[PDB]
This record gives sequence, structure tokens and C-alpha cells, in this order.
Amino acid sequence: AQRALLMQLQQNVIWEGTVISDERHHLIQHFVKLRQNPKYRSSKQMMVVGGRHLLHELHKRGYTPRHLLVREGQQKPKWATNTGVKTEIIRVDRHVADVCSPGNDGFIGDFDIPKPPPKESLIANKQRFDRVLVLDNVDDPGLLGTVLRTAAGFHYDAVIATNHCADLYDHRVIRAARGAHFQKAVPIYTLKEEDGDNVYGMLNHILQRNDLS
Amino acid sequence: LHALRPHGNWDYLPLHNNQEQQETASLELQGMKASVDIGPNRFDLNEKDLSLDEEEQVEKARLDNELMRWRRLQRAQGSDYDHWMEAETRRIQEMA
Amino acid sequence: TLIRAAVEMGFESVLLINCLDPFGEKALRASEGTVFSPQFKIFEPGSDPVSALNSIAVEHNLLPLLALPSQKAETAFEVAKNLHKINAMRRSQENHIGPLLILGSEAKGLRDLAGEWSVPRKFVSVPLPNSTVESLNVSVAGSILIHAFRPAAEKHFVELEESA
Amino acid sequence: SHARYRPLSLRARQTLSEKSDDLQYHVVTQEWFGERVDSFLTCHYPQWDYETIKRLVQQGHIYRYRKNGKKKFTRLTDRLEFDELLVVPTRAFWEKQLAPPSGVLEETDGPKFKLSATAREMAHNMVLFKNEHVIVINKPHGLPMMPTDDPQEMSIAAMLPAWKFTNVAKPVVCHNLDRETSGCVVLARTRNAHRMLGRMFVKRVVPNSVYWSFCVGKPTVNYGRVRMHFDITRGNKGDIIVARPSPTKTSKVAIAEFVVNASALEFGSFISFYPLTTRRHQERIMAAHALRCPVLGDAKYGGDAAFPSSLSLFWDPENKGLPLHLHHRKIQLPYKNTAGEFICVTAPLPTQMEKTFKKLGWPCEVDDPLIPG
Amino acid sequence: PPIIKPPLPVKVGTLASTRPRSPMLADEAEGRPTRLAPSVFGRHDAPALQRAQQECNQLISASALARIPNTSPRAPE
Amino acid sequence: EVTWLDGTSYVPPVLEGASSQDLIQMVMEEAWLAADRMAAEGRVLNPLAIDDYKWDQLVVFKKVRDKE
Ligand SMILES: [Mg+2]
Repeated sequence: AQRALLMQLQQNVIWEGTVISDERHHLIQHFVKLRQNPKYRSSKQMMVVGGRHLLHELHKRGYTPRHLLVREGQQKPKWATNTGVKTEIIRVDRHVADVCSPGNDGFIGDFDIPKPPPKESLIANKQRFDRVLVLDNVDDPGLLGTVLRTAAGFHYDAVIATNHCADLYDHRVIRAARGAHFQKAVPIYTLKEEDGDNVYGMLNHILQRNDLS
Repeated sequence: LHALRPHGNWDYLPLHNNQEQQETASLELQGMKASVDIGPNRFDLNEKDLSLDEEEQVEKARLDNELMRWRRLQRAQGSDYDHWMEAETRRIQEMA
Repeated sequence: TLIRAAVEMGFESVLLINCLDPFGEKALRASEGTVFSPQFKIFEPGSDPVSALNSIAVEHNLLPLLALPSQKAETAFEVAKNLHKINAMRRSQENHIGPLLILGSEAKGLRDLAGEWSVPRKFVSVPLPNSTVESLNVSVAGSILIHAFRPAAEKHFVELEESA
Repeated sequence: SHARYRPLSLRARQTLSEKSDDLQYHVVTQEWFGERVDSFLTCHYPQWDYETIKRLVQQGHIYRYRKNGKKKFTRLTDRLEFDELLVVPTRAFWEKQLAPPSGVLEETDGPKFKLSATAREMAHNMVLFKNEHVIVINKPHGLPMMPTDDPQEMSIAAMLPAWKFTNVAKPVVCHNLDRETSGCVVLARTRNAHRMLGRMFVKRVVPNSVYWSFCVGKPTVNYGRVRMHFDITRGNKGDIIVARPSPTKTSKVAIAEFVVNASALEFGSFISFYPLTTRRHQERIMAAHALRCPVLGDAKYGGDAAFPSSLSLFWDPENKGLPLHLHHRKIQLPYKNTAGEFICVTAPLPTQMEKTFKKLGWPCEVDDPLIPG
Repeated sequence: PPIIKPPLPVKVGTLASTRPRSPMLADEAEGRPTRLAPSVFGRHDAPALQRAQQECNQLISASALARIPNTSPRAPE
Repeated sequence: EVTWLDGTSYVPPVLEGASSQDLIQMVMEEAWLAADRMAAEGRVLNPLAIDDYKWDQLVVFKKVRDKE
């Protein structure tokens, strides 16, 4: 009994030499709560990203997660093993990785949510906005992620999400966007009427200020 | 989005390649980019331009006095004979 | 989604090489019966893609355009304008030439066909100025290519030529 | 391991030093006339540490010969003399059956372990008292102090690199504790501090440690002095401990002073031990056999009476996984605070022992006036 | 393997090495010779020691080292 | 030379050791005094409110509050 309790203790205290096998682990519970609960996700300011190639691109850009879950049978990333990174690496089994994320490529990064752009630019911008995208009441996250991806590709001056939108830090939108949240070219702002900010007031101010149709 | 993408009107600006090439670019076209259109042109905007209130000024003076007394107290804290001899021989090697 | 875009913008037939399932249920969900439509004809070549494409191209007098990540020609709008201008010149002379679209996944497999394409060939891409993102979704790129080389857009391009 | 060291008396060490030939006889020319021995050695051997030179000179491995036929031993403060020799052992001198001091050789740390942020937070939580000389931590229950047979099992001896907040090297544990003991563990920061504090943990007459325990049953006397002689012998799978009342040439004595704080209807009792020796499972075996009342949870010594039907009301006798009620409550230190009283640090009881004391109505956090400070 | 180690110039010390063990010891380090002291590398007899001396061109006895200086007898031009 | 809405001429003296911030403080103190004079004489003055300069200043305010 003492050996079993000490093994479970080390599992909770993942100190090198053990892999995770139970979904009741604190880190797996943190991952699944960050994936499901949007309020807890916004309170923790973290997100879950899947894909070794996407994680490598984020590292190239300069973004690295504080936690990485690698599936057994796959090697460790060079960008995760180099000395400049502070990313902890944890071995994960197949079914617990599926419980963590519904789609497991073998690499799951617990990234820090990039700070949303300050609305002060949209309020009082020096340069004139050429074209601004306004997404209104999108239901499924796939379409939202794809339109974020194509907006980042076409380099729109600003993107706004008005009055209804899937949480931009959700796994599906993250997959369908592939770095649109981490990039800093196209600023995106989620204006939720229930939060106090007037979407139509903001839009009419932008119009009357930048002479937009 | 592909229709109303940014700079998508450049295909319609020039009605013909000959008419487009007839125009000659000048350094004025480069110079006009440095001027912000909506806002007025200003020289510098740094942290020193931030005006302070009376409470902020009093707090800053208090922090400066605290820093002064902290330097004074560290002159005696680091005066432990080991570190004091260390700094003394370092100054000697600097001047020599 | 690609089949639906093609048939909604007015495409007649489609070719599938190395496709997973032309009638899988998860594909029919996104297609919304557009593959079942009678005016939309699907085809399948047997391990002979180059001989399947070059023959039909040289027979039906069609211009192929490949959506490659190469930077040969990135202005799909100007490429479509040139194609519609050639079509309008043929119409004024009076046959018409139709657009072939090539949407692929692997650059190696696309070069394997580009190195053996017949005359004339053009590599068309999308105007993406951001170096951060690699490329758009293949479905979005195909939809943009169809919107460019739509057989109904020839009338609007003739209107553009008249207005210019 | 090309040289296997052997025990050596002073006579044998002198005989080997005389017989050896791996020596270096430095003359003292006019340039080194009157220089101190320590300055001479620190100027001649840049690779030898000052503490190493001190140990060599004060032990006598580096002596001087004044041409008088006999060798002369000096301290560090002694001045040299013209025309005389200074004898220094070489590298090959320590390759015989003569054990060298610690500093003269090079000790390789080898492989190091990489700790996670969660483990570092757990260590910072375990830290109780921090000082520029000593660090006191609260070791949890069921944790191995030293790496056991299984190399994949965690231990405290490998958590050392996470405790050096500013030191150049990891702290060193002063005394080891049993796996089941849930007490406080002391670490020394300075290599000299470890040597200075190692004297406290030898057999003594006045106690400076407190062990809170909950035994099954009430002993005869409320306060007493337990003493028994242990014999440890190697066996097939483990060790055999033989306890005797009478001394023996091979026996090692074990002494403690026990005080019964409270009694729970003569079926359970709370007691405080103050040991005077350091023996394996000392207080546990004392409470098991001498007091004739085993501590609740000592399955290895009297497992049947460990989990009693009496206390079965509170805990399930079929699980047999409750933490052993063995807590190093209070331990003194030679260091004084600003008030002048010696610093005696106290470790809080684990949550399971707190639950037991709450179910029994006894206060969980009480000061121990027997050991002052 | 030389039998007699001749004097060698002292090694340049780092900061911590040239730092004395005490600020009062910081004064003894003022006068120090720039050369180490010669030595022997074993226990040998008188003929072996004399042969090592004549081979390495170095004397062992400090008395003789001081009494016999290597001086050019000629007068300076 | 500084001329206000009324037309009064004021000259901030410039001496050695006087900094640009010193001159700014002098000019702004005299400007507050002149504005008090206008309001007492009866001249109406545009009041201070939130402007694009105030937003550009909150930019560096956010910068310094994120710094420390
Ligand atoms: Mg003894």
C-alpha cells in the first residue's frame, strides 16, 4: 500500500521516471477543464493547441508553452529540448491523451493566451483603417476558425466579433485558424454586448472617424 | 472576403497597363508615407510626457528618499568585512 | 465543400485523384447532395493521371491552372481577367476555352505533374501578403479559384472591359 | 577503485609514510626564506584548496625536515627556515593502502537529476526554517530519505538541488530518517556547517529531539527511561535486530526518555520520546517491546497489535494503510535568535495525525516545555 | 622523468586565488618571489642525487645554491 | 513669446540650468493664470476633455503599468 501511494504521489509529482496513465491526474484535469469550460479558460488565460507542426511554427514565431504532452512512441522536439526553451515535457498514454483532447496528434501544448490587442487603437487610431471585418453570430467553431485564418491571410486591418461567437481560444477554432490568434498582424477584438461595450456605438465611431462605408 | 480584401482595388485603379506605366514615381511618393493622415504629426511621445498629480509627486519623492536611505543602509550591510575587503581590493585593482 | 462550391458556381464535371471517398457520408454531409445532382458528373482515372488530364485538355481545348504554392503568378484576378479577355476576343472573332482547376495537397506530387504538363501551363496562387501563415485552407483556396474562373464571371469581366 | 583502503593505526601510518617513495622534497632557498607554510603551499599548488592544505598540514601528511634526522610537524601559522626541506605527498602516494583526506582527491558529481516546477513548489512548501547556515524542512509521511533499492523510486536525497536558493552547491542532509517517519529534517548549507553540526547527532546525555507517537495501550508508568542493547545481523532478505537487556561486546546501546502525555481509556495513549542515541527503528522497537504497547501503524513490528479492535471505531482495520504515528515534533539548534534563547524548530503534524487527534479530542498543536529554547 | 624539478616561474592567479584568506593576510602577499622552489621527485642516495644534480644543472642544497652564483667573471665593457 | 486668446503677451525668462520641463511648467502655470483671468473677465473657454492626445498618453500609461 505504501509503494502504491508513493507511486501515485510521484505521478501527481511527475518528477522524472514516470508516465501518466490515469485521467484523474491533476494535469489532465486541468487540460480537460481548460478545453471545456470557457469561463475557466478565460480565468486561467491559457489554451490547448494540438499539432507538432503548429507548435514548431509557434516556437519559430517566439511562442512556447509551459507544458507539453508527448505521446509514447514519439520523439522529443528539438525546439523543446534546446536550452533556450523552458517547456516542461510529460509523457502521456493514448486513451488519456484522447480524454485530454478529442484529437491527439501526439503533441499537446498548454500555451499562454496572447494578450488581446488594446481597443484604444480602434477608439483613436492614428493611421486610417482601410478595411475592417465584422463577424456576427457564427455558431460552429470551424467556420469561425477558417474565417479568422483567411482574414489573417488577406491581412485585414481589424477583425471584430459581435454579440455572438464561439470562444476564440477553443480547440476547434484554434485548429481551424492555425496561428491566427498568436499572430500580431491582424488585431481581433471580441466585443460582447453583455460585457458593457456597445458594438454599434464602436462601429459607428469607427465609421465616422475613418470615413468608411 | 476575397472580393473585398484589402488593396483589392489595385486591379481596377489602373484601367490599362500603358496608362499605369505612363505615371512616373518620385521620392514624394516615398515621403508621403511618413505622414500620418488622420492624426497630427508630432515629434516625440515618451514616458516623460506623462504629467504627474500632487499625490504622484509626493509618492515619487517618498520613493526617492526611500531609495536614498536604502543605499545608505546597504553601504553598511555590504560593509561585512568579507564583502568590504572584496570591494576594496576591486577598487585597488581598478585604480592600479 | 469543394464539390458544392463548384456546382453552385456552375461547374459541369469533376476529377478525383488520390481521393479518400467520393461518397463517404461525412463528405455527403458537406456536399448536400451536390454530388447526387445530375448536371454534376464525377470521374475517376485509373492510376493514369497525366494521360487522363493531357488528353482531355488537348481535346476539349481547355487552359489548365494549378493552385501551387510557387510564386510564378500570384494574381489570380489578373489571370482570370486574361482568360476572360481571350474568351471575349474569341467571341468577337466568331472556339471558347474553358478553365481547368488543379487543387492539390503535396508539392512533390504536384511537381510530378507540373513537370509533365502540356502547353500551355500556368501556376496560379492567391494574394497572401502575410509571411506568418503558410496558406489558406484548401477548400477556401479552391472556392476562390472557382469564383475567379467561374463561367458566369465572363459576363462581368466583359462589363469591366466596357467600363474601363 | 585501483586502491583499496584499509584500517591503519598511527604506528602503521607512520611506518607507511616512512616506507613510501612518492614524496616531493621542496628546498627553501633564499627567496622563500621566512614564508609561512600555508602561503608557501598555496603559492606552489594552485589546484589544491585552502581547506585541503589546512587538513593536510594539521594532520601531518605535509611535514618538514630540518636536517636533524627527525621530521618536524608544523601548523599553518609557522614560518619556514633556510636549508630545510618540506615533504609533500604526490598523486601516486595515495594509491597504496593508505586512505587520503577528502579534499586531496577529486570527487565527480556525475549525473544530475532535473526537477519539475511542481516538485520545486512542494520542496518550498516543505521548507520550514531558512537560515544562512541551516535549513529545516518537514519531511512528509512514507517518503524515502535515501535512494532505496528501486532506482526509479523518488527520494529526498535527490531533491537537494531545488533547495539551494543562493548557495553555489546543494545543501547536505545532516541526519537521515526512516521512510515512515513524518518529522523534520535538517540540512546544512555550508560544507563547514555540516561538519560543525555533525557533533550534535552523536550519542549524548541531554536530549534535544522530540518524537510524538500514538501507541496502542497505556504503559505502566507515565514517565520513564527506556534502555536496550541492539544487535543488527545481515540476513537473506533484510536485517535481524536482537534486543537484550544486558550488554554485549557487539551490542549497541539505545536510550530514550518517554513521557505519557495522555491516555485514551487505556486502549490508546499519546507519548513523547526524547532519545539519547541513534539506532535503526530505535523508538519504534522501544515502544513495541519495552513499553509493551506498539505505536498505531507499526505493521513491521507487531502488526497484529498495530491496528487494534479498540481503535477500530475510527479507522478500518482491514485497510492497514494509516500513517505510522511517528513525528519528529521539536528539534533544537545551537543557533540563537535575537532574544538569546536557542532556536527550537517545530514541525506540524500530518493531516492524518491531526484527524486522529481531533477524533480523540486531544489538541493537535501544543508546545513541548521539556525541551526549552 | 626528471629526478630534480628545477625552479619555475609562478603561475598567474585568478581573482579568488590572489585574494588572501584574511584582510590581515593581505599584507604578507606584498613580498613574494616570482619563482617556485626546486625539489626532488623521490628518495635517493647521495650518488643518485649528485648525478641528478649534474644532469639537470641544478643544485639541491640551498647553502651551495647561495654560495655559488652563476656570475660572468669578465668586467663590463 | 506667448499670446493668449485675449492677446496678452507673456515672456518666460530662460536662464542657465533651466530645463525644457521647467519651461513647460512655467508656461502651463502662466496659462492657467491667464485662463482664470479670461474666465473672470467673462470670456468663454473650451473645457478640457478626452482627446486623441489623451488616448496616445494612455498608450504609454499602459506601457509603464505593464512594465512596473
Ligand atoms: Mg561511544
